[PDB]
Amino acid sequence: AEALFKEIDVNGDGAVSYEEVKAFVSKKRAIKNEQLLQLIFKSIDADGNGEIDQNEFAKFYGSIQG
Amino acid sequence: AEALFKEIDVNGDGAVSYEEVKAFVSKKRAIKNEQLLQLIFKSIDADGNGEIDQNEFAKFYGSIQG
Amino acid sequence: AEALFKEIDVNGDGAVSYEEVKAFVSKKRAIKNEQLLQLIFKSIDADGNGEIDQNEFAKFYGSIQG
Ligand SMILES: [Ca+2]
Ligand SMILES: [Ca+2]
Ligand SMILES: [Ca+2]
Ligand SMILES: [Ca+2]
Ligand SMILES: [Ca+2]
Ligand SMILES: [Ca+2]
Repeated sequence: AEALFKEIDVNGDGAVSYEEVKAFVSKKRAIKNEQLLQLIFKSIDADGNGEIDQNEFAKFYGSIQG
Repeated sequence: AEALFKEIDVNGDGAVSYEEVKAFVSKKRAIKNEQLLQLIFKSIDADGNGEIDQNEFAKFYGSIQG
Repeated sequence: AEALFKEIDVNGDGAVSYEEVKAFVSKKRAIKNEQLLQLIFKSIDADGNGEIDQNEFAKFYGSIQG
């Protein structure tokens, strides 16, 4: 894997160190968490204005079905 | 959900933003972790004085059965 | 459990407090995470020089089989 090795190899010296594997696994996890939250947000925000009003919020709930 | 929408809507402007959903999911998780730990503590602290002595600690263990 | 109670009982007063149980569960988790990451690192670092070169990295990948 090429851009992947370069992405992990942050100081660009050809070697992936322990710190770098650790910083990588760490940010990979953070990114995955954001994407899921955003996707959940976007799905509740039915009109896409970027905020959830009490109505959008109301549909979503109901022993959650919405 | 009413007090719930108000609880998430922290700056009180009627709209639940992404930051607020994120701060909410975050503190909800923190609270759930505390409650479980405390419940586990309270259960080991057999006399409720608020500290676990070596005896209370001893029963609890035993390839944990106590 | 003896060294274990002493390990958790950080200020050495004979009683394991809530803070101490919480600090303990916390560092236990951190240690377990490190050990797994290191073991995964060590396994990719096929020659043990302490860094993963593109070759060691390449074997490891392949719809990961290596
Ligand atoms: Ca590097
Ligand atoms: Ca909206
Ligand atoms: Ca708001
Ligand atoms: Ca006690
Ligand atoms: Ca103590
Ligand atoms: Ca190596």
